[PDB]
Amino acid sequence: PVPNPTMPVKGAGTTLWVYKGSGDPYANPLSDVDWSRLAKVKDLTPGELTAESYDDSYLDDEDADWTATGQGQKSAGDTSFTLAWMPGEQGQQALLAWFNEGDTRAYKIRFPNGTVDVFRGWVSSIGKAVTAKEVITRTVKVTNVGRPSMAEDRSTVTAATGMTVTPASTSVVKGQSTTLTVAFQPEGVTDKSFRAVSADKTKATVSVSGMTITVNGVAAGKVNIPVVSGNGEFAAVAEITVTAS
Amino acid sequence: PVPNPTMPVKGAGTTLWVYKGSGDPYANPLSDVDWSRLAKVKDLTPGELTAESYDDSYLDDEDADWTATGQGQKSAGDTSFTLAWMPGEQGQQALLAWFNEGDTRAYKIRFPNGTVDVFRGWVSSIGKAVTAKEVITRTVKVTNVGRPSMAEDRSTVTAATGMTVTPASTSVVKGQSTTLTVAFQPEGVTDKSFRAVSADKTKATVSVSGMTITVNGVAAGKVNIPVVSGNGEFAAVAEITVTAS
Amino acid sequence: PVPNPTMPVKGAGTTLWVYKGSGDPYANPLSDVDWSRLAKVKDLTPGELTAESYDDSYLDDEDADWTATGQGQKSAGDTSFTLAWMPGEQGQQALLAWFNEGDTRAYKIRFPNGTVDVFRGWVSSIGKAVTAKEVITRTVKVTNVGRPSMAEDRSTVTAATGMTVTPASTSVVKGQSTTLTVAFQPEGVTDKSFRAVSADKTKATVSVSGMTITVNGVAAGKVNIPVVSGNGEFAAVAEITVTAS
Amino acid sequence: PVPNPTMPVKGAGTTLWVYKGSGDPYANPLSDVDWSRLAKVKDLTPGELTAESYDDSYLDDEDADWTATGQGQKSAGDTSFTLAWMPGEQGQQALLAWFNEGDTRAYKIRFPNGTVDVFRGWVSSIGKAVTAKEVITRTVKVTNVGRPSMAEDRSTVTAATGMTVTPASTSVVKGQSTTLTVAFQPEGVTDKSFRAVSADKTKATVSVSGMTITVNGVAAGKVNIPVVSGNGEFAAVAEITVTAS
Repeated sequence: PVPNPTMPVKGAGTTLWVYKGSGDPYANPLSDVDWSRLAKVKDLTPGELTAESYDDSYLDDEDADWTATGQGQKSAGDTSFTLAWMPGEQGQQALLAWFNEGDTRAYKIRFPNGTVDVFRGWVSSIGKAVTAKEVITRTVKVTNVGRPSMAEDRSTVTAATGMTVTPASTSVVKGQSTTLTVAFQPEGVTDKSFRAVSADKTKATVSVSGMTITVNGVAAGKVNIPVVSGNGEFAAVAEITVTAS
Repeated sequence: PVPNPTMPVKGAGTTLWVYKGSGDPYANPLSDVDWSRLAKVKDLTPGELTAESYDDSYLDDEDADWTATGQGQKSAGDTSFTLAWMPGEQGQQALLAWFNEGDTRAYKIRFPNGTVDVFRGWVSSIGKAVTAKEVITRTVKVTNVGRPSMAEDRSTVTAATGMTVTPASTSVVKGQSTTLTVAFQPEGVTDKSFRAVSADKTKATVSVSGMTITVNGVAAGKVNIPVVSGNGEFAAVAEITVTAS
Repeated sequence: PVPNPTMPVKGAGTTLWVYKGSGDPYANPLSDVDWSRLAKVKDLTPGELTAESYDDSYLDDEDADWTATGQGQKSAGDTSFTLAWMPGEQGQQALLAWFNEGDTRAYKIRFPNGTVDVFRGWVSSIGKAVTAKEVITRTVKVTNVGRPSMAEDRSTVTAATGMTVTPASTSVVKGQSTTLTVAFQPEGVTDKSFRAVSADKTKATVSVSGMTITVNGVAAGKVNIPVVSGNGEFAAVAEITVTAS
Repeated sequence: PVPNPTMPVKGAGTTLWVYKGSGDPYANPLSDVDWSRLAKVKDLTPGELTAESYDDSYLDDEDADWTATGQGQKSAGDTSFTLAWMPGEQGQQALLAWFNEGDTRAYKIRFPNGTVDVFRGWVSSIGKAVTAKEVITRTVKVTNVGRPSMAEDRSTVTAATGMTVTPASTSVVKGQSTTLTVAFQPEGVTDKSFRAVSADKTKATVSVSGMTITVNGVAAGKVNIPVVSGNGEFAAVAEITVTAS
């Protein structure tokens, strides 16, 4: 359905583009103008950002019982991919020219949830595999240089206005489960962490799964189930009257 | 049944949290206040404690038939985990900011038996795996610094049996304050952290000072004031009916 | 982000300048007016300040078992650096003019912590390295004359107004550590030396690491931990009540 | 935590100090009164004691097949250390002033086993190292003059077991003086240096005369008067409640 960057997503629909223009690729990566697509992608391994360790040990330190280090220089890794070998396609000739020239160019990866990842690098490997029963493939590797523009850099924090639990009042029979739904206003809230707790464990118990609250009526009576947001700025109280079987 | 640290337990329900507070993380790891959860964990490999060898041999030793060594410097290793890639959540944005900054921060692992493990470290790797028929995953590695705080350090501690708020029901006149007292059973509870929150801020407001809760009746009516312990295992709900002047 | 001349700094961002003017170079080394930069520095080794030994021995001294000497004439050393070879730049042309004329000129080394070192000298060596797979480099050596202007010469001492330890009161459980932070008022205090001691070592022990104080509650009870500044003009007393497990 | 000089100790925790007082550095090296620490020591190399050769042969000896010699003049060598470059610290400014002046001053090395070595010398070299990925270091070399004071010279000494201040609690009226007595256990302690300091100067002031402490109640209230030994291994806290006239 509608892409949502706050929910888990499957890889199908991921695309790869290379920048051709003379502007800033980092300014607005969401526009496809001056970008060329590399179609027929079979495998994609994005670059891995790593860092080295720096020693922070001194002789006059009280004790060397445990090691102490800090973050050093950072790297953007290497990005690898595979494509259907089509020498007549313009994008593949452009990639070959990129490899031959040796300059640093910008490439972006587009995900089915509406976000993009932008990297800059130079081509370091070109390969090919030939098999009688399979389609000939082209393997490409790009060494990245500098700090990339990850998708999290384009994410906007949104504050909440209120929290609602539905339904507010419900009766549960012993040995049965009831479903409670908690919602945040508006629909664009970034922080949706919350804790559902039971005042009386014997009278009722609560289990949290996603946005659904399950209540078990172990003992009959009236039990209050408070719900408090993770930030703790809002609160919701749900009253359940457990009915004996 | 009841979580028992003296009998074997299975891994389901292991959670991971990162510290956002300014106090001592090691002081009260059992309280969930000032901690943020990294939801949707797929794989988790804790850091391994390892110590180096130190040679303890001399030329004048009479018995050189066998080797003699001793324990040297101790290390905490690296902790790795995998999450579902959700760039729109605050947790992963905070993780990316933590990696970019390069500082050393504290995190904790909560086990299904009621114990916690606390580490201090810095992020050293960020990765991504993309495939057609599986959820895109984010792989994170953290290098630990210093002395960790394992569960065995907190083995002699007294758990709580219940939490009570007194008085339960009270009426407050507009422009006046009411005092509420929260107590833990038994008197030897070590973790007494709690959070008092208001369902309706306009109807009433709450201020926390020590073990006393102050309620101001800004607007007349019936307002529910839930109280949840810092660990979040108990809950107390106090109902106050504000009376107009 | 933190131009602090009182804390350790890595070397990246260090720059080299040569004076081109008629005014006094030592008077205002913080201004870049009338200074020309030498870009693309690859390696830098500053001058080493040394001294000579003068024999203070006499025939009539009773104690001649041990040698006695004194300080003699002092030298400024030699400064050697390497740049990227670009004969078209004006700075490299001025360097060759400086070598050919044989004049004694002033040069500055600017460090990433906001401090500068100014020297005066004459060029003694000009070299080059040619490699097929490496960029051609220019090697320069300057012999310094006279007393230089070190960064410590421009440092201004600032007195303190008060010392605070935070938090003042804390309770520690046996087998756990507590962090204490000591601060000086104002933020520009030059002398931040302090000794923090324990009145009762069995009841508690203290370890000093940087500005953080670690307290171990070996024995339960009330223990006073006095901290005295290195100058001894201020004093801070921290009381910790150790709680048995 | 094992200060035993009869068995081997690792080198972690060695500290460097410089004398500032006008007394005798060799009289009580254990006390840290009038000494300043040089923190952030990356590497240390103490001076080496060496002796020259003196020819004792003659023409009339019946045996001349083998050479015969004797011990000549003695030298204390050169002590070389490396610190982190922090020009804002008062210690490095004082070190630079020491190098510039040419005076011969005393310095101390303290080992983790509880022993001290005292040398007298003058600075002979000042160096610097600049690297992009490494902290800037300051290299110092000192040439020693005269006879040093090794730890083996102080192999006969009485360690202190405890320090007591009597009386612990006292009330002083404004405009009156109170006498406090400090004692060391046992009666044969060799190092009896101590520092008595006031947390609040306005509330009370302290003067040190011999083993008697005089307290003046300038302002009424409760004031803590910590007392710390010169070595700093013991601490005593005396609380005085000043009563208004």
